[PDB]
Amino acid sequence: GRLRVVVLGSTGSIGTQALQVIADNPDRFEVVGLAAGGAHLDTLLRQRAQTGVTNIAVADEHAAQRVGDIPYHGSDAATRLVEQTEADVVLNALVGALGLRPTLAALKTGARLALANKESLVAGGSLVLRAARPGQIVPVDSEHSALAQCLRGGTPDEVAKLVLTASGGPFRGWSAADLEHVTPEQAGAHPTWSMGPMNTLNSASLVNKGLEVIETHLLFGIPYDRIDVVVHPQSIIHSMVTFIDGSTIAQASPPDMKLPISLALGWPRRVSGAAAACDFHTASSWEFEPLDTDVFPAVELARQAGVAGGCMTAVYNAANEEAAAAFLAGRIGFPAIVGIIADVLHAADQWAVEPATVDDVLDAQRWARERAQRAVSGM
Amino acid sequence: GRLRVVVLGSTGSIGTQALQVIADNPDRFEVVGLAAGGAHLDTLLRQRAQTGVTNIAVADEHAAQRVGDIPYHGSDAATRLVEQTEADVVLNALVGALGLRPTLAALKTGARLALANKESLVAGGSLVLRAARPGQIVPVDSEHSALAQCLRGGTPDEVAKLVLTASGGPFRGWSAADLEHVTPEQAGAHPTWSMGPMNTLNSASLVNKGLEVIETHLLFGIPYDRIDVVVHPQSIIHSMVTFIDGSTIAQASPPDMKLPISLALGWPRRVSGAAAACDFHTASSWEFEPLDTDVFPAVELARQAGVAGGCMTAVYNAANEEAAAAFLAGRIGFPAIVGIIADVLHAADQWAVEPATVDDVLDAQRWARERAQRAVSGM
Repeated sequence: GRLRVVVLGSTGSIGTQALQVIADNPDRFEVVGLAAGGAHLDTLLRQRAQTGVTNIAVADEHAAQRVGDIPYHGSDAATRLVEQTEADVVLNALVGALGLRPTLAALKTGARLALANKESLVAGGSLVLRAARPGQIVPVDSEHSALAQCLRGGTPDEVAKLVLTASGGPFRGWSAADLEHVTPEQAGAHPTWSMGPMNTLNSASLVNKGLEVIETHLLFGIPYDRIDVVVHPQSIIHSMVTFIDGSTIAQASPPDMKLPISLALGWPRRVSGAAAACDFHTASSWEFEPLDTDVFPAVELARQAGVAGGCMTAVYNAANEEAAAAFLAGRIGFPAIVGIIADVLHAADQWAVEPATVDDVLDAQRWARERAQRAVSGM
Repeated sequence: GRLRVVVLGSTGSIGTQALQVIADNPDRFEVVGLAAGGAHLDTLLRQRAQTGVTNIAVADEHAAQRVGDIPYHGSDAATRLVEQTEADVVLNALVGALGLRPTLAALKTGARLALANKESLVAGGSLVLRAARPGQIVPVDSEHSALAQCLRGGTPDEVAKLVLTASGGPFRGWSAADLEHVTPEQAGAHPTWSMGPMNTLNSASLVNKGLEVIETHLLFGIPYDRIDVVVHPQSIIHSMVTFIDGSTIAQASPPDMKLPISLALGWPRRVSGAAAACDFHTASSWEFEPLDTDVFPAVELARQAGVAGGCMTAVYNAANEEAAAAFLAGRIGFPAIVGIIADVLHAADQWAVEPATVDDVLDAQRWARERAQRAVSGM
């Protein structure tokens, strides 16, 4: 029947798309809570008005006064909302380290976690996994959503390889020399999704694919050496699974996040009309090419951090946040993005120990941000 | 555990490939019976020697004496073998009307029917369906095998469309005028599979795709207006399913019938190492284009016979057998192949009644062969 959904990060692109899927399907879903940072308030006010949901969390205190009548405000508003709201699904679409505590709180309640927040897995690692039951986390990322669907093609013992697709970004087929004089607006050219400057940048530097590889390992328990990345410029195939008999099962759709959002909210039940399907009435082609790992080391670096274990993938993510920002702020070169991540990881051998608590993870990320900051300061 | 398999049509390409899969996997499968027509005897003798299976059916009487010590020979040898052999799976890879009685006998025993024989469904229609339990028939055809795998992607009520792929054949993108002066060896040019002159011809005239559309309807209970055909020259994607949310799930592999054979024998359990998987270490492309139904009417004609129901699909198949042979024997033109099928169907309104018995189906096919023969005689 109808599922009660807490929407964390409601004003971002995933949050607003989720609310649209919810509004179109009132028999399947109802919103019971909203959390937002506070950066966008005209949006949050409209969502309050349209849904009638007054059970809202706003992190920013000044934003919280400006909107008025907000029950959860300040530091851990989102966590408190999740702790005190009865729900069937928590959609965690918060950005950054802010998402980890709401994730653990959400898992403690027994609800399904529709996970969009990368930090939860990439930084939380085993902490989050230990907190979750089998099937409790359902991925919202289009690649992981595609994998979950393709995995219906057999039992776990029959999986040979998971194959993630990457667009290649705007610099697909460029030499390392070419990348040396890449500018912020070159990087943020023709984006597949519409989720902001940082996100489009991570697609260009292939760090997004690196983070997804890490999450694939954690979500599906497949070793890093059985997780492939292929470049697929059309971004129509969203991932594939190759099975032990030689069969490959692929998921394909015109890019539209409403599809994986709807599936994550409603899992295992599909949502009629969520997105447009591939249309075969006009000729088209789906192209595949190997990733040039020499020019784009981000994915191999992700594998190195993943295999190292412990707090290393938290270090990889934290270092990218500082390094990628520094590039957008005209302060370092494009190649130096992954360059800095490597330098930080190479210095991070103390963080190869598994974290015991959330504070351990936050300390590692604190360390990595500072170390990356220091590295940026020398350029 | 280990499954007892009766292999009907053991000397043809599907039969010999199935025996190879069986020999490679003695923990999964054992041969308990072999049926062959009698055209190839050196092969049948080698199979007797290697498997030690003396439980053999040979249709041809003269062949049966020549080989020696054959327990089932003559008219309904294959049917008798199936009736009297204890098995878990019957692989029906017989060609033509000869396969229908063994199919019904196989279903009566309770065994899984790994169905390669097109005549069973295309001609048998509702007779065969009424004889089968849910899940009892498992398709061997690479398109139907692909569909069965993709259908794991949701429940039946979530299916929107089934999409079969067709190579387009050697005359893909040719005008109707171009097809008028097509010769037998032009038609049998560069075949995807290796199953004889008739089979390669049916791929060129698109009658093979027409028969597969009919079988798709009967196997999966999807209406003809939700069964699409797309042309896909690489023949790597073997079919797709589009679901109601907009997601498409596709099955892909380098052409090799050992994959679907192995899956049909072992369903639902995959068979490690059956075939090579797609390799993404070298650039490639998968192309899609609409089928030109004006130039290639065979699929639309199949839909017309399928919707008409009763013995009409049996008529479509019987008329093609006579008409396609007549083309290979230098007696009619390429366009006249589907031309004759249309003329026979248009005259076949008495066969729109459902068949009650096997003899009804055989009478319809007898009628259609004669009518097609008469039509050929006037060219």
